[PDB]
Amino acid sequence: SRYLLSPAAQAHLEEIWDCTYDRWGVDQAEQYLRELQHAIDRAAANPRIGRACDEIRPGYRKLSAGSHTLFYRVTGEGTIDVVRVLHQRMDVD
Amino acid sequence: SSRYLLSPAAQAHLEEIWDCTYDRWGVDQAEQYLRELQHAIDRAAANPRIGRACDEIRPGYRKLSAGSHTLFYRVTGEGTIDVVRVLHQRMDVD
Amino acid sequence: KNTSFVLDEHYSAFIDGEIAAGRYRSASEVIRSALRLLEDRETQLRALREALEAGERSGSSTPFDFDGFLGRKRADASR
Amino acid sequence: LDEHYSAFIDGEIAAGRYRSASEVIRSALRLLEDRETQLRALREALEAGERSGSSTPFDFDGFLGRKRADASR
Amino acid sequence: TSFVLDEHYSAFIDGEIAAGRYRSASEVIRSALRLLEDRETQLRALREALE
Amino acid sequence: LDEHYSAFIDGEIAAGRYRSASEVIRSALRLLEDRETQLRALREALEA
Repeated sequence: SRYLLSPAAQAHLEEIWDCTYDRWGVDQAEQYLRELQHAIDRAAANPRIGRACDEIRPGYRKLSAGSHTLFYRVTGEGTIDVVRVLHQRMDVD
Repeated sequence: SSRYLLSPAAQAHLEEIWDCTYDRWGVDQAEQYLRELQHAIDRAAANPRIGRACDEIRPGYRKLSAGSHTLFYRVTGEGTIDVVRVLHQRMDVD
Repeated sequence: KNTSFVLDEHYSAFIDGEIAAGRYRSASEVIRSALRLLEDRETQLRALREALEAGERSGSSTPFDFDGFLGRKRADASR
Repeated sequence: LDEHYSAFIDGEIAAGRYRSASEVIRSALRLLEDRETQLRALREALEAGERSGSSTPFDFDGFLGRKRADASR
Repeated sequence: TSFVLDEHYSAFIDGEIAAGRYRSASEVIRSALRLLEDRETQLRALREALE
Repeated sequence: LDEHYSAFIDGEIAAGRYRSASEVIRSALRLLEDRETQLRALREALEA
């Protein structure tokens, strides 16, 4: 349904787009951001598809989104708050 | 996006991923996740070079992470991608 | 400098199995290896925690309009 | 072994992370065996993919449409 | 089963406790062994399913 | 030299991945050195 992105996460979406555009052009840029949007939409409909990761930081869940990972909390409603979108190289499993 | 081929194993696995996603989270989530994998397949099909070569793993292969999975594919003489396996990320040694 | 420990009965059986399987020689060899694994994990976990903290300190989270964002970015490249 | 890796082993012991040449060598060989097992699993998975049959065009919309219809009956 | 940890691994455990990540030496050690047991069993299943 | 490790080395040579025991060990040490270097580099980066 609805979701929130942190300022950090929004800025990273923009950097991903720009990086992909420079290397691959506008359609590749747009489709990869849409791929990330599908993963964000997946989590926002059922926040529990993400694996709980309190051992990283209390309250967070994580969801693999291809070559990135979404790290997110669930706010005072049923709403997910995407705090960071990190490259998979940082994902510990 | 352009052409792509999927191996029979890759097709069978797509169905399994759908069934297991369906059984746990319902039809909408199953469809959404398969759509997410389709996006990565379409991206690779439109430019096969976006996936990183991994000849050290197998000559002529490239891989591209997608959702919780990884596409492993070859490139046809025509320039078409051939997706041989769709493997869970736990199997991806990098 | 030099400390001794006693293991519970499950992890003593785990260590016995690792020594029997041939991959480790002693209990200290298993423990020391496991603690190097833990420290390697913790260093990666530290990097993830700092990244999330920087994300929180970023500011309040807001809604995000993918259509508008993607529209604007495509338009800009067209300029 | 060779001279560079003898100094690497000795540096590891001097730094307190390892206590013997054997501990470094055995740890490294365990790491290599593990990586080799994972790589072998990957390559055999790819071989099984090649051997499952010739690759075929796919109608993703029809696959999804039919799965959804199958489950709605 | 008992074992000895030298000054370097003891200091690792102490810094781990002093950082508030664990409450006791035994907790650091159990958490280390849990990680290794999970690793070695997965790889042993892989080795099993392989040959 | 232990029986599990000699056997793993023999098995790696037989597969044609390596040509000598020293090669296997050098290869194993290279993996460990690289791993430890990456982790020290991440550790020191965080300390900065």
